[PDB]
Amino acid sequence: DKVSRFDFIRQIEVDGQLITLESGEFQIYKQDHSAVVALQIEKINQRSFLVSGLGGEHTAFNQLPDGKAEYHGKAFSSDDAGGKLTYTIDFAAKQGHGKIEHLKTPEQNVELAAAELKADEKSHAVILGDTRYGSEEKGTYHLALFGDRAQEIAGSATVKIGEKVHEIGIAGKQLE
Amino acid sequence: AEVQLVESGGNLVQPGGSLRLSCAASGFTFSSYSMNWVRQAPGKGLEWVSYISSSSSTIYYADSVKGRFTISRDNAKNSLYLQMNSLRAEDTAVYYCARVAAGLKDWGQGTLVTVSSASTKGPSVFPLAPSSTSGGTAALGCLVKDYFPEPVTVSWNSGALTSGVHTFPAVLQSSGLYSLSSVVTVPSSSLGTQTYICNVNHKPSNTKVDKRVEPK
Amino acid sequence: EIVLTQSPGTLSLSPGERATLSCRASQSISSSYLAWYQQKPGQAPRLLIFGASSRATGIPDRFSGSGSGTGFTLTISRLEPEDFAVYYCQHYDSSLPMTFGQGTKVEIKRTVAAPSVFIFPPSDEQLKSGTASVVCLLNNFYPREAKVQWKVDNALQSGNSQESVTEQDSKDSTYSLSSTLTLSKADYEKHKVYACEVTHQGLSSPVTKSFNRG
Repeated sequence: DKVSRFDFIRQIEVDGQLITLESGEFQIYKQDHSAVVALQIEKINQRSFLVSGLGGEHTAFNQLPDGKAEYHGKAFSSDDAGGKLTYTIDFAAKQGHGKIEHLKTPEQNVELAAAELKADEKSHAVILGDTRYGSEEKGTYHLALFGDRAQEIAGSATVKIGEKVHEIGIAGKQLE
Repeated sequence: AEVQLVESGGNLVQPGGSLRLSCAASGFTFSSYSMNWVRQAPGKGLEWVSYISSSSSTIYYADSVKGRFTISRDNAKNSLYLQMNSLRAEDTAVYYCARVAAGLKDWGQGTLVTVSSASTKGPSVFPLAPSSTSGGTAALGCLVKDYFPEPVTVSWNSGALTSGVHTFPAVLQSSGLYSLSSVVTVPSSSLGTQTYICNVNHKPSNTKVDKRVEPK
Repeated sequence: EIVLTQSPGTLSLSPGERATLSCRASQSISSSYLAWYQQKPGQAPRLLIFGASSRATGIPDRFSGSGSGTGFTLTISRLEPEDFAVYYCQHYDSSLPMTFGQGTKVEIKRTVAAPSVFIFPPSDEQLKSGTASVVCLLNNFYPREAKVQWKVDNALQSGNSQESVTEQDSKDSTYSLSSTLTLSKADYEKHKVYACEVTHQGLSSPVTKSFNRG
C-alpha cells in the first residue's frame, strides 16, 4: 500500500493558447474496502482550498462486532506521506480515539479525541471528533468504518497551525 | 426521531418480595446498544446497578445486588428488564434505564420502588400557629405527620401563596411513616386580616386536608 | 476492584468564578472510560464529559475535563447559574462492572446571612393524639452549616429530634432548616421551658428561642 501523489492543471483553450484556470496536488490511498483522497486546488485566475474525498464499502452500524478493535495505518497531508495513524474503537461502548504521529510538521501530529461511534443518514458507522494538540482544540476529524467486520477505517482531519488550516488523510486496518 | 427511554413497573413491595421493572426504548436501534440500570435512593448518590450488552453476551451486577437481581432484554419488543428478588429496605430508590453511547448518554425518567412493611396511611395535619415574631415577619406552618408512602403535596391558600414557602424534605421515621413540615413567612401585620390554609394532598390514601392556621 | 472517590464534598463558589472538581481512582484506569455527569433536584442525570476530556453532544464549552491514570478533573471555566448542581464521575470501561463516585455539590456562595429562628409549641389538636412535636425553624440563612440544640427545663436533649433542610433557594441562595423534637404528651407536661439554641456564622453568640407551657 502506497500513497499516490499527483500534480494537475485544468486548462481551457482560448485563441489557440491553453490557459490554466487552476492547478494543485492530490494524494490518494487505497486499502481493501476504502479509499481516501486529499486535494489542494489553487485558482490560477476564495484562492486556495482543501477538498477531501472518502468512500468505499461502509460497515453497517447495526452489524458491528462485539468488543474492541485496534487499527494501524497512514496519515498524509500535502507533501508528507510519512504520518502514522493509531486508533481504537470500543464497539460495545460506541466510542473511538487515536492519534497521528511522525508528520514532518510537528503541529500536524494531533490526538484524535475520544468521539462517539454513531450511524450516518445511510445507517453507516461513523465517528466525528475533535483534533487536539496538547489540550487545545485544533480542528475536527471524520472517520468512517469499512468492511463487514469493520476491518478498516478511513477519513480525514483538519488542524489549524498559525492562521492556516491543514488537512490530513487517515486510513488504517485492524492489526490482524 | 429523538431517543427516549421510559421505565415502568415501580411499586410498593414488602421486604423479601419481588418486583420486575421494565424499560421501553425508542428513537434508536435498541438491539445495537448496551444498556444499564442505575438507581438512586432518596437523597443519595447514583449507584450503578447492572449492565448488559447489545446481544446479551456480557452481563454485570453491582456488588450490592449480585445474587438477587437479573438483567435481560428483548430486542424484538425493544425492551430492557430488571427482575428483583429478596428486596430489602435499602433497595428503595428511583431506578433509571440508560443507554451506553460514548458514556451514559440517554436516561429515562425513572421508576420509584419502595420496599417496606408499613401500611398505607394518610397524614395527620397539625398547625404551627404564628406566635410572638422577630421583626416585621411572622412564621406559620403545617406539620404533616405519619403518612405512608411518599409523596405528599402541600400548597398554601390553594396555591395563591407561594412566596416565602419552605416545604421541607420528608424524613422517614423509626415507625416506618414519613413526616415533614411546610412553613411560610408572611407580614406579621396580616395575621389579623389574612386567613392561611395549608392544603395537603396524599394521593396514595386519597386523603386531602385543608387546615386553617391561625394565631391562637 | 475499582473505587472512585470524588472531592471535595461541597464546592462553594460565586457565579462567574471557576470551578475545579476531582475524581480519584483506586487504580490506574484508561482515560477512555472516565465520564462526568451533572444532576439537579428532580431531574435525571445528564452526561457532561465522556472519554475523560470530550464534551457530550450539545454541552456548553465552559465544561472541560482532564486527567489520566488515577486523577481526573472537571473544570467549569465561568459558573453560570444553571451550573450549580451535583456532579458525579463514573468508570464505564466495557470490560468491567462500572462504578460511580459519591459526587460533589457545587453550591452558590453568597454573603453570610443569619437565620431568623422561630419556635413552635405543639398544637392543642396534636396533644389530643398523645404526642407532642416541638418545631424550631431556621429561616433563610447561609452558609448551610448550622447546629441546633434542644433543652427542656435546662436539660439538654439528644436522640429525640430530627433535622431537615431545603435546597438552596433559587432566588436568594439561602437555606432553611427545621428541627423537630418529638415526645409523648406525658413527658411534655413533665416540664415547662422548651428551648431551641442555634449556632451560626452569622450570629455573634448562640440565639435561644423558647416558650412556656405544658
